[PDB]
Amino acid sequence: DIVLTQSPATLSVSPGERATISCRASQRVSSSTYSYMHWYQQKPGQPPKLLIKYASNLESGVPARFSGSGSGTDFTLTISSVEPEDFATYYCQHSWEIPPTFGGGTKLEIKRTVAAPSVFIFPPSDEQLKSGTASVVCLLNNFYPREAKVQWKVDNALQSGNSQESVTEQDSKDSTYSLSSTLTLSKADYEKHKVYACEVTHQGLSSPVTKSFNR
Amino acid sequence: DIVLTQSPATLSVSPGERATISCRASQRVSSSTYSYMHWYQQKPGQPPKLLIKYASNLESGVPARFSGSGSGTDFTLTISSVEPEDFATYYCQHSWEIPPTFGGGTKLEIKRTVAAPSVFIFPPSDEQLKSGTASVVCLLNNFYPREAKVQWKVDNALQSGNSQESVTEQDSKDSTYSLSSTLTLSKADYEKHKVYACEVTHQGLSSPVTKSFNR
Amino acid sequence: DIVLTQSPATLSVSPGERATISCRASQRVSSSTYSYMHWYQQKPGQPPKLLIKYASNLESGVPARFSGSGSGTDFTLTISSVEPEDFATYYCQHSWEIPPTFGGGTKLEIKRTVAAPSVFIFPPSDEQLKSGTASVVCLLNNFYPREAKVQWKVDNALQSGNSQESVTEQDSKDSTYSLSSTLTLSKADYEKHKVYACEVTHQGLSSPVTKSFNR
Amino acid sequence: QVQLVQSGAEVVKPGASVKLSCKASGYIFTSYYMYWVKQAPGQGLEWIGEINPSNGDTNFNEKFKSKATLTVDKSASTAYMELSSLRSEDTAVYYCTRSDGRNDMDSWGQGTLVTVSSASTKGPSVFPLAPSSKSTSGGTAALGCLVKDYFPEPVTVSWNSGALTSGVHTFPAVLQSSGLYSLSSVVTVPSSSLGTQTYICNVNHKPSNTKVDKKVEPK
Amino acid sequence: QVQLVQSGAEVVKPGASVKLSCKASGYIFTSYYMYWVKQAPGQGLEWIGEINPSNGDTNFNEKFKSKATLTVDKSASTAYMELSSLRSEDTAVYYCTRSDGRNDMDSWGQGTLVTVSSASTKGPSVFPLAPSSKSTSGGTAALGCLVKDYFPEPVTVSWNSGALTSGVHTFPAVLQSSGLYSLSSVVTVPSSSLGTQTYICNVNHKPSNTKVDKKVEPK
Amino acid sequence: QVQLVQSGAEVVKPGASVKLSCKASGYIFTSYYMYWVKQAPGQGLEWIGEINPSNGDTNFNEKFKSKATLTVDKSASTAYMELSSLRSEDTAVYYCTRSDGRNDMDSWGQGTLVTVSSASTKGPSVFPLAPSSKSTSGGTAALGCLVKDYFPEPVTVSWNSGALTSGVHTFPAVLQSSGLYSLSSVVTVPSSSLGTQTYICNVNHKPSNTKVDKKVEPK
Amino acid sequence: NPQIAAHVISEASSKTTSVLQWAEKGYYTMSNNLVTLENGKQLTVKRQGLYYIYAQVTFCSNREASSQAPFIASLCLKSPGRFERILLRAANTHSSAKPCGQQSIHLGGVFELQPGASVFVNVTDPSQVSHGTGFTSFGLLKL
Amino acid sequence: NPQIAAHVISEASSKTTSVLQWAEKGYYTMSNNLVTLENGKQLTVKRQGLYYIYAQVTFCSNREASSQAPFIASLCLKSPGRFERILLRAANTHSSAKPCGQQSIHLGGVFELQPGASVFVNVTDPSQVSHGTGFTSFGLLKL
Amino acid sequence: NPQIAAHVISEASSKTTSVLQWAEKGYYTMSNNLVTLENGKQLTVKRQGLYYIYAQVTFCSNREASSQAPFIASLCLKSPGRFERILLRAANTHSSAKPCGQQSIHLGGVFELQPGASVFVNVTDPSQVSHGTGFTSFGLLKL
Ligand SMILES: [Zn+2]
Ligand SMILES: [Zn+2]
Ligand SMILES: [Zn+2]
Repeated sequence: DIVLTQSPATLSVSPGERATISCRASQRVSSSTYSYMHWYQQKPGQPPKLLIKYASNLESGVPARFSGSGSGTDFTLTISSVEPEDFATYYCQHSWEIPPTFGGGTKLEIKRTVAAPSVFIFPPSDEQLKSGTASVVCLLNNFYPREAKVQWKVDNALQSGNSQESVTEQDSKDSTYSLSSTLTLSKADYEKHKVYACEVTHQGLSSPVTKSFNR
Repeated sequence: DIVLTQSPATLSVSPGERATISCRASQRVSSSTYSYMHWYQQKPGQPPKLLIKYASNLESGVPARFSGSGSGTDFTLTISSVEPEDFATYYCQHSWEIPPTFGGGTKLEIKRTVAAPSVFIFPPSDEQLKSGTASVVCLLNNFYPREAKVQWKVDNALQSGNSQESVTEQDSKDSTYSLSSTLTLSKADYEKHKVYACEVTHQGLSSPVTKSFNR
Repeated sequence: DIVLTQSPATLSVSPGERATISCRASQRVSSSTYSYMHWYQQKPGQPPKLLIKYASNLESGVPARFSGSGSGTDFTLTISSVEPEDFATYYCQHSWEIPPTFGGGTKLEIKRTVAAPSVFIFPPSDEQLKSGTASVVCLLNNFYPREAKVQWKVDNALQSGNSQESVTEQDSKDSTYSLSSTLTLSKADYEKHKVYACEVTHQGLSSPVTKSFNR
Repeated sequence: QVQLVQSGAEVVKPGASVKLSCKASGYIFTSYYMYWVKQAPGQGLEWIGEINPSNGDTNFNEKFKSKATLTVDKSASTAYMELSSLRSEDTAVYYCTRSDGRNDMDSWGQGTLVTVSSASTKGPSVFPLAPSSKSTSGGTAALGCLVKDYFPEPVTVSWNSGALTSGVHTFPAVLQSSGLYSLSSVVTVPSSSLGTQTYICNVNHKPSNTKVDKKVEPK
Repeated sequence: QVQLVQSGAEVVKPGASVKLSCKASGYIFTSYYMYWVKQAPGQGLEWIGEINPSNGDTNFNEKFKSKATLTVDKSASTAYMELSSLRSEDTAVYYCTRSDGRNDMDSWGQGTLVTVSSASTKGPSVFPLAPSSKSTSGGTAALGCLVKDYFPEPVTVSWNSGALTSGVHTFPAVLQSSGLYSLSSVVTVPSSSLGTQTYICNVNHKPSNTKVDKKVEPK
Repeated sequence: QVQLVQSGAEVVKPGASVKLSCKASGYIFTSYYMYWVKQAPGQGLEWIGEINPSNGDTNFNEKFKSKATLTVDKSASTAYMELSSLRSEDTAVYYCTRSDGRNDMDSWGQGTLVTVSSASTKGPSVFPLAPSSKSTSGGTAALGCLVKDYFPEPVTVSWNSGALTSGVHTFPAVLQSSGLYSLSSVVTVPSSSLGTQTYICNVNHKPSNTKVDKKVEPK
Repeated sequence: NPQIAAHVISEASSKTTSVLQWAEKGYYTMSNNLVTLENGKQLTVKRQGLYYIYAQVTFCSNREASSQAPFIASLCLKSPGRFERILLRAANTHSSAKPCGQQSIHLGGVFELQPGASVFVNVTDPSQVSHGTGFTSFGLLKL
Repeated sequence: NPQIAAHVISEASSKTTSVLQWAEKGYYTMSNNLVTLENGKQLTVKRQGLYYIYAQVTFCSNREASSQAPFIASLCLKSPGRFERILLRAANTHSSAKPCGQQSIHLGGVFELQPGASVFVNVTDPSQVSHGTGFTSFGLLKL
Repeated sequence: NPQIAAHVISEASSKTTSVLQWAEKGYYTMSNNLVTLENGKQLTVKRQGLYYIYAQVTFCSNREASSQAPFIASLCLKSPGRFERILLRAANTHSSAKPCGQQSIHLGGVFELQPGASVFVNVTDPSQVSHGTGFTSFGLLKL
């Protein structure tokens, strides 16, 4: 099967900024008259919408900012000047043979100055402990970029087994993220230790902000 | 489709005269061993009779005077010395591809010295006028060759709309033609004019014989 | 069809003797990697047993003495040292095309010193003449090799029409043949003559031994 | 004798359809491709298609792929042609013929006259084409009958119920506009005759039981 | 308008089988190869196979030759996909989409969420994530609800029955081990508020009729 | 053990037809082309044809396209050969054998003796072949029985009901003209014996219940 | 010295024709501009000559479905200044196999092409020729 | 340098054989006397060598009609001083399609021919191979 | 100058694969070691280049017998350091003809092979391809 590699994976541009994504075929897919490459943009919740077909022709209805070029194994798709509606995630995909295959995708994120996250740690709802389960939630509010390490540490014991992160799409107000790492112990294990602490690293933070508490 | 053109269209020969017709392919139809051409003679009322197949072999039964030659795009068929029965019309036809197609035809007419025609004009049967139709018949008797112009003129007005000619096969006695041109007006139109005249031109005639009458 | 000719037709070897038969294709039957020849040994009363396939590979279970070689149109099969069980008849057979065809066969006879035959002539059982048929049997006991001419002569009249020979497989004791030639006349014809005589020629005999009798 | 016997003539109104048959004999039916040739008045010989009778398999001249439908009854040694949605220009004679190796066409049926018209059977009209100074060249006088508007052919025409057969020239029919035919039968007789001699033309249009005897007199 | 309307979401136990449908309209059905694409949580866009609807004819991505069964109802202008022997990793959204000459895939159905799990419908559990010094950066305090173990999505969460919609960040669900989902809805409010102001979260788990209103208080 | 078990011998009148069977076992029946070989008295090994049993598919040696009819019962792991319109030269032993990749023929059934003749079962005739000066080379005398005209084989022959088994040479049968077989069993005994010793041959023709004990005496 | 050959892959198409489309994609062949695939409909040659021409076509259909008559496929040639013309043709009879049963077709043949000559495969119902990889192809090579 | 190839057109025939006839008509090929179509039955080569040989054959028949067994066609070779022999063979099973349903057949394959070699197509029932333009052909080209 | 070509004959086999065997027997072709039939499974080439590749395959089966889906045959290519890949494919729908009805298949097409390239015919159920002389072959010739 042909393998398409897109890049960047995330392109953070501002409205008014020009953005150009690039795709990559594990083999040429353009022959003597056409390049069998097509591009799709896809919004959250929605299915892909064809923008460009055959590497360079706008699908009917796609606005003129959208354009695409390339040949052989490399192709690009570029919006001449991003518009709010444009922020989405884009896929390049061939049709050189069966099975057609899609690129990994590129998220067209909204540029916005860095912003350190404000973390907050919530310890086991007493009511929840009355159920044998103790899960501690750590929360990084309104941060950006999206890259954010969040290590857990129980009684100095650097967690690493099980914790679950969840994130939000850029805020419709500040275009900033908010993630939620949830360490989860057994009422037993929980009652077994003193200090629980989620430690987060992120560009904003001049340095690793740790947030702990003791039962 | 291949197109065969024969010639002459009419070959007038006398019994005892040798006659050779010729056919013509819009393209070669003879390859390395055979020429896919065949000739037929056809009498009035009857279907064609095969005389020669593959350009030069006599069909079974055909008399030896009949013979044929040629190759590629030109072929001939020739009776060594015409006999009464031979007078007929001949078609050459290929079989190089689908659809087989026939030549225009050549009539093998009976030579006989020229003969001017004797024209006679008949004006509307009073009885026929009692029917709203008035048709005037002009008649060229026992003429030859068969080429014969017959223009109609009503009150000096050179007819040209509608008149119908009909001819006979060479006479079994003098081997001469007789044609019948029939102008046809509406009782009205007819009663509308004075002089009706059929004018005939023909080799025999030292000059155009006109035959007119007035109502 | 391909025709395989084996040879010798008879190979008389002694146990402990090495024997090698040869086969022959009317055309090559060996290509660039394999030779489509196979050998079988067949005992009396039994069906062939595969020994070697593809000119040189021992079938599974065939003993190592058995081996074979060749290519193109000539092939051999050779036991490295004959053993009693090995005495049989061997066929070479290809598979180059349809139909596969077998060689004529080679009998792997038991070598044993020559031995003249002892002939004996039996005249018509009086009881058998009471049936209109008179058949005289001549018998060559325990001889070897198997080559043995046996001509019949009635009243000096060298028989030649009808007589039937039958033979036995090498004796289990002396490895020697015994043939039985049976002249057969009509009680009539028989009663019609005086002297009946079977004359046998054979290597052992320093000379043609004749054995006759008179009614 | 190897022979092909085509079916009877057919008169049919436009748009209809007709099914021509041809019965071979005198040879092995299935061993010859049976062709079909159309020849229209004045129009030439045209090949319609071919049918292998052993097979049922066919091949048409594109120009007729729509009009014809070749089929055969191997058993009855017979082929059949079905022309459908007949326009007027479909009128002609349809010949069934045996192809010899699909090359020379060596035997033909009588032919079948398929005439397609809206007109409807009708007797003709007869009109004297009477002698007159205007039809008397030299010592001879021309005279005859004009057999107008009838359908379908043929209208046989005779003079003085047989006796007169000299000088007669009865012309071939000619489909005038409208839908009916019109032929004129003429004869030349000595002028001096018109007096002591009488003449009658006998038009007979069987296709309508029609029959007339016009006494041509020198009006 | 050319449109493709996929079928309703499906929740099924492993091993089972489901039959997705997709109804096209707005164009000639048979003139377009209909594709099928799977896209799994976080997982990308994968082509399953193709079906010419005129035909019945299909073509699969080997990787799915076993899981799918493309079929179509030419008449009802509809295609169907039947995934069988569903493992857990079969969960995702299945899109039906019209290929334009089997190259650019130019129109897609809404998509169908096929979620295959052993779990069985169940309401969530809610837990205050109450403000505390440990959750009060600067003048602001963070607080919210933990909606634990329920199935299947979605569990809608609202604050102070609507009034409160600022500062709320209600996270996406995350299938913890075991079989159920667990999302946390959070909001940041001024610390000084905790006193004069009250806050309640409103979890509503329709798929189980479930509904809870946790009054988050600063324990 | 991989084995093929052919059917019983068959004796049939000319013109008739017989259906040989062969039941394989010890291996996967369908994975091997089953051949059939004829071997006639003195005549060599002839390949008749092949049949893939998985298929039904066959391939014959032109030389037999008419005589044989290969067929198989996949279920009963059995093949069948049907020789029809048997002439006399059709007599022989028919072997069914497993081809190995349709090259080496690696396993054979017992074989089937198909003997086709007009003759009809009949016991033999026995005649002493009595000792005489004419059959007494040196100190030894030759003597034995002539087992004439019987059908079909085999006619077993024994001496002095067993006791005498030395010096016996009982010849192979030989189809004399006419339709019956005729073999002679002979033994050489010491001449000096003919007096004190007696000899009897025991012909036994089961196929006819026949059995005779000829006391050979020195006539 | 310059080998002229071309193997092109079948391509489905919404267009309306009985003349099949072809794409220069997948494992195809196009030795050079001495042979060119134009309009995705035909192969055109610039050099006069003998060429071995072929088209493999498999399709999927039903007995009664379209039923009608057979499925004939034809290799057509269109030389400059000449009317079209048929060189080869294959034809099967729809199977019953529901929804449809595939069947393949193959036609080669050596021909002499005039410079500027151009060939195209045409079938009775493209709506049903098969396009799975490897099924329908078309191509020519010059000797 | 001299190309040797030949494409000849099917030709129906009243004769009695299972060996098919061919004619050097229509859009055919016969590069020269180095290859020659004799007797309208076979193609004969004057130069030893490797050749690509083919025969396209479509026929029209019925299931029960002739029914019997299949319709096999075979490309046969007849080298000088050698018995005949079969090179290729294709075979289908009569369709039901009344009156008859066409079906096509195709066989090629590279072979080495001895000088004087000659090939011929032979089928089970020529009374039913199809001869419509472009249907049944036969030919060879030398490498 | 050196002609590279190869015609090999079908060979039945007890082995277990859907990949068909071939033998260099009967009237076959193998111009030289520039092309070699290895493992009785594929044809391998030593010289890069264009080649006309083909495989004639006839089989005998039944409608319901194996019934299932069609019988598809595929010409596969395996180039060095590349995964396999399908070049051509034909496919028919089992006839009813008891015990089985044969049906033929044919696939050619010009391709460019990398040096070291190797091709193989693969079918759905070899247990039923036909092997009678002349029926199933496979081979390639370089231009
Ligand atoms: Zn003739
Ligand atoms: Zn589109
Ligand atoms: Zn073995």
